[PDB]
Amino acid sequence: MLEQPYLDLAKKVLDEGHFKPDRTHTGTYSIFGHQMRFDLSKGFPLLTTKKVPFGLIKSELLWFLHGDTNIRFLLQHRNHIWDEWAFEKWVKSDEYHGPDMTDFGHRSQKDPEFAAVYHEEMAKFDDRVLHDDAFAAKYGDLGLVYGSQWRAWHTSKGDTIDQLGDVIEQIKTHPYSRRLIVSAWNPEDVPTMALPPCHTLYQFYVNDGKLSLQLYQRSADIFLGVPFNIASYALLTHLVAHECGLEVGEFIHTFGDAHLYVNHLDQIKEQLSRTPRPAPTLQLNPDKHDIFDFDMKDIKLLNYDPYPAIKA
Amino acid sequence: MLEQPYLDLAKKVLDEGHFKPDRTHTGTYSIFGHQMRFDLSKGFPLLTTKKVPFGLIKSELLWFLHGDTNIRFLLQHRNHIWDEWAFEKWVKSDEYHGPDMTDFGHRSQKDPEFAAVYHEEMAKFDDRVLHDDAFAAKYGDLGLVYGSQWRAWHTSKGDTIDQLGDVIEQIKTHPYSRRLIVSAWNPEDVPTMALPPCHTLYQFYVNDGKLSLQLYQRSADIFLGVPFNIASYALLTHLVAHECGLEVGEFIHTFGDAHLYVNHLDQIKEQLSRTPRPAPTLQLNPDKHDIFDFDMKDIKLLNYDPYPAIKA
Ligand SMILES: Cc1cccc2c1C(=O)N(c1ccc(C(=N)N)cc1)C2=O
Ligand SMILES: Cc1cccc2c1C(=O)N(c1ccc(C(=N)N)cc1)C2=O
Ligand SMILES: O=c1ccn([C@H]2C[C@H](O)[C@@H](COP(=O)(O)O)O2)c(=O)[nH]1
Ligand SMILES: O=c1ccn([C@H]2C[C@H](O)[C@@H](COP(=O)(O)O)O2)c(=O)[nH]1
Repeated sequence: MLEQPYLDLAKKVLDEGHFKPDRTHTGTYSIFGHQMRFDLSKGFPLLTTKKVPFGLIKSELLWFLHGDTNIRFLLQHRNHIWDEWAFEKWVKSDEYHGPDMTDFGHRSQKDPEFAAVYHEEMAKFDDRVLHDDAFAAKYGDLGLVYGSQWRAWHTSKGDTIDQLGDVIEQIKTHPYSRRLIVSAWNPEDVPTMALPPCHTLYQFYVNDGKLSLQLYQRSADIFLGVPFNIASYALLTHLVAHECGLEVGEFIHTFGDAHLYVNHLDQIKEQLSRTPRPAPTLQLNPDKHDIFDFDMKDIKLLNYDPYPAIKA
Repeated sequence: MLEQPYLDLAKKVLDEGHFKPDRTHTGTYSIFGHQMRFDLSKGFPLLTTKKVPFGLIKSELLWFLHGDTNIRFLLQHRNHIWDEWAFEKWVKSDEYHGPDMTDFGHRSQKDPEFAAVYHEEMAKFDDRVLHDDAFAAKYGDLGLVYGSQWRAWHTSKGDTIDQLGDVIEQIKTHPYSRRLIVSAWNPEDVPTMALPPCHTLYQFYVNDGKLSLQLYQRSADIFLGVPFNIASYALLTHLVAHECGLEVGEFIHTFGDAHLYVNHLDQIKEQLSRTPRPAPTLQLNPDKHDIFDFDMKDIKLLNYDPYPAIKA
């Protein structure tokens, strides 16, 4: 079925993965250079073998598509998936007068006492980002995240460049261009920045009135990250095609390193006993074609029939 | 055999390629997202089914590895493969007082009279680049080519960054890094530059004391370009491993578009009747480990047994 390459990736890393000691107190099993392919005409590749929250994917992608890098927009859509790096910055500042949150991630699972403390300081941060404009400006803005790299790339000469916007124009006038490329990898930023982008680069291609995209992803958390990643980029492919008036082709997901953490193994093993169901179908607003101006309600997911989420 | 993925790529584009009208007066057949893999422990993947000049690959790569962008170095190694873009610039200048060379490529095959004229103006250019320092400076320098992108990336702040040099240091101290990335794709340059780089990005990976590299190549001329490309990047993988004291792993060549020109079909078809022979073996200077300082004689290719070149 449509999602089978995900399951085959997971099982390959499980049976043939190379073990490597990890930055964060674990190990990983990984393979290098694996590719998955998804024929978008066959359905939307949101995994049926584990519930994946399509709401969060949708609002995060709209966020990128706005060139937005401020978490306030995500909070306004009840999306907390970028909160941590924003919190991670405010906590390391002068203004922060509360309890110490050094290595707050590590201590959250281990001590159920500190967890409820951080739950509350992160509640304080969020509400304040939502209502305090000056605060949103200082701490809500992540600076160098996908929205800036895709839509406002900073040039040596003080200027800024909308790569994806330029590429979409190129798809419409030069569909057979071999240069329909959006990169998120800036050699000037990457030595110091918070996270050198995992979704390093993507490329479009058109044949027979159908739009394909290839993503090159240097590093992938197969269990937690990849299911979101597959969905965002497939969504992005549909959105770009919709705007250019084309049909959908393939999404080709190419990896550098793709890995499982030594502590996530039972979860993925249990997921592999599950049997893919028919894929859902995506529907887009027939009246809107500028995706830089799309809203949540312009995107509908039909007939999604997933197995339970796995909390792991 | 080792080179089989090349032959399978060629045959796939031949039997399943999508036809597209081309910028230059032809068409192409292409596929999107294809990958080849080469296990470098099994031999050096210089094609045996068609002679590929390893001398030119070697000197071009040494050129990149010096951070050099001036053609004089290539000329001094009797390598003419970058001449044309250099010529293409000098011909479009004030100083050029000779016969008109507009669309000199097109007219070279068609008129055997104009061909010998250009053969001589290009002989004039070369010798002058070799001996005239001021001229070499103005016309011999291509500016934004792989040596600059790999070793002298220009930063917004007027500075310059040795990405590959930094990455090699990272391989030695952090071999399990998921960020061993060298990009050649600069969104600021790409709208205006001569050729937006075809070898867009590469990534290293280490397991079990072996070094692998993945190349993402946005666009590939299967017949003429890819055989050189496979060899340069495999060579580069051996050179980096040698410097870091590691063994060689895989070279994984991932494509965006990979294509055949509608006029190169008979050539590739004839090549497909040929049967791969055992691969050659590469030998490197056991006394040199700084590849930024390697010379032609530091690299030896053993037991290369190729079928004839194909002039096509
Ligand atoms: C599943 C998911 C979904 C949306 C956004 C993100 C993720 C995710 O895993 N990261 C993320 C990125 C980087 C790092 C990291 N610095 N090691 C960790 C997590 C995200 O930003
Ligand atoms: C086989 C080969 C070997 C070395 C260097 C080059 C090639 C090649 O094909 N090009 C090259 C690059 C760009 C273009 C182009 N502008 N459409 C044409 C040829 C090179 O620079
Ligand atoms: O979209 C994403 C973003 C991140 N990750 C995971 C992969 C890595 O485990 C981690 C990044 O760590 P480094 O590779 O940068 O070290 O985040 C994903 O799977 N998908
Ligand atoms: O190392 C290289 C460099 C170039 N090409 C070919 C592929 C394309 O036919 C052409 C570049 O043209 P565009 O894709 O930029 O349009 O050069 C290669 O095969 N290998």
